[PDB]
Amino acid sequence: PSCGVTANAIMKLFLDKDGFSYCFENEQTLSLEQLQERLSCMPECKSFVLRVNDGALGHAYIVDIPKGENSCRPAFLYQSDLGEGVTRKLRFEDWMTHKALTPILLDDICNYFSCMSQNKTDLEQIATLFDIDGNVKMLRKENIQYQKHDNFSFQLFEYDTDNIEKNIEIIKSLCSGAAALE
Amino acid sequence: PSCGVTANAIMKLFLDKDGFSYCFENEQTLSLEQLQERLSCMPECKSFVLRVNDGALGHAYIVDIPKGENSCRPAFLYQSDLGEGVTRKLRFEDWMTHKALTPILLDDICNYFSCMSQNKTDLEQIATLFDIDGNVKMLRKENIQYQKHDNFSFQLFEYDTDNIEKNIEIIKSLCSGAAALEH
Repeated sequence: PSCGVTANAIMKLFLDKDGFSYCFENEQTLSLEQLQERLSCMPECKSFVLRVNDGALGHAYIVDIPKGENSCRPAFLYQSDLGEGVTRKLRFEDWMTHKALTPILLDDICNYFSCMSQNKTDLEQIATLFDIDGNVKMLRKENIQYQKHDNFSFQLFEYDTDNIEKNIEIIKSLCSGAAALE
Repeated sequence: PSCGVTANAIMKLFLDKDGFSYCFENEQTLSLEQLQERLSCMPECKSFVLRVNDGALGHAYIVDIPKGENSCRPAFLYQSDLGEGVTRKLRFEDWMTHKALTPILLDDICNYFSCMSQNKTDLEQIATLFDIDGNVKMLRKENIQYQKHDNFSFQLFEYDTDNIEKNIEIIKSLCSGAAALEH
């Protein structure tokens, strides 16, 4: 599956419940400026999931912001990659059994959004966040797609830890049977 | 999960795509009479998934109708069951790795709908369709909840085989990384 497909499916795991089904194309989007305003007012006692549509990098991914303190607020990054953009091909299983397990600082990925929105990023910043080995040599600057405005689009939702737990239980219960299905 | 949660998740696997997300509570529903009309004119060149809310049996489940001719048209039945009612406890994994991979006749499950809607319980019929072993002794006829009308509610959708394939790949991928999604 593509990075966008993986991202959409993760959103559904966090958000789907009786009476609401997440559908990427139908949900409300935020600009970077609007996002920055929401993140500045985020309470410590709520958890959020952020879907990132990264048009420069060529890639969609998820930032999970658990409940936490606003000083050095942690986050987790979830992604897969077909390897057609700046970053290399990356299987979800591989990302999620290695680098995804270590928290990052929300400020660091937000600094990336700010820099890349102005074409002011650098490969070391990109590799540190997105490459499984932090290896700058695996990036292809020649595959960047910068456009003066609107490089990024975002979707930001509050989530409940009970709901992602339940949805993961559901998909686990289907996995073996589904594979058999044709 | 409950039978209904399993059913709804299976509908999402068949149907979800860019610009469409299945949501059980908001979908259109068919009566049995409506479904019987639709089946009479169902295109042979298309595949369909049918979500069944079976009030009398007290159970929900999926009937997969692939492309095929309307004479003895094949179908597949997918289900789980917590075992509180007529039929016994059944894990989706167990059903799907045993009885589910053998096709059934669409006409046989349709005959069942017709019989149950008229309160003509046939325990052998129910075991043959729904029990992993086909064992009538495992059923509890006492737990049938026949009502005078509106026993059944259905949802019927066309599906594309490319989409179910893509969604199964996604679910297997997600399961492989699931430990990292919770903190």
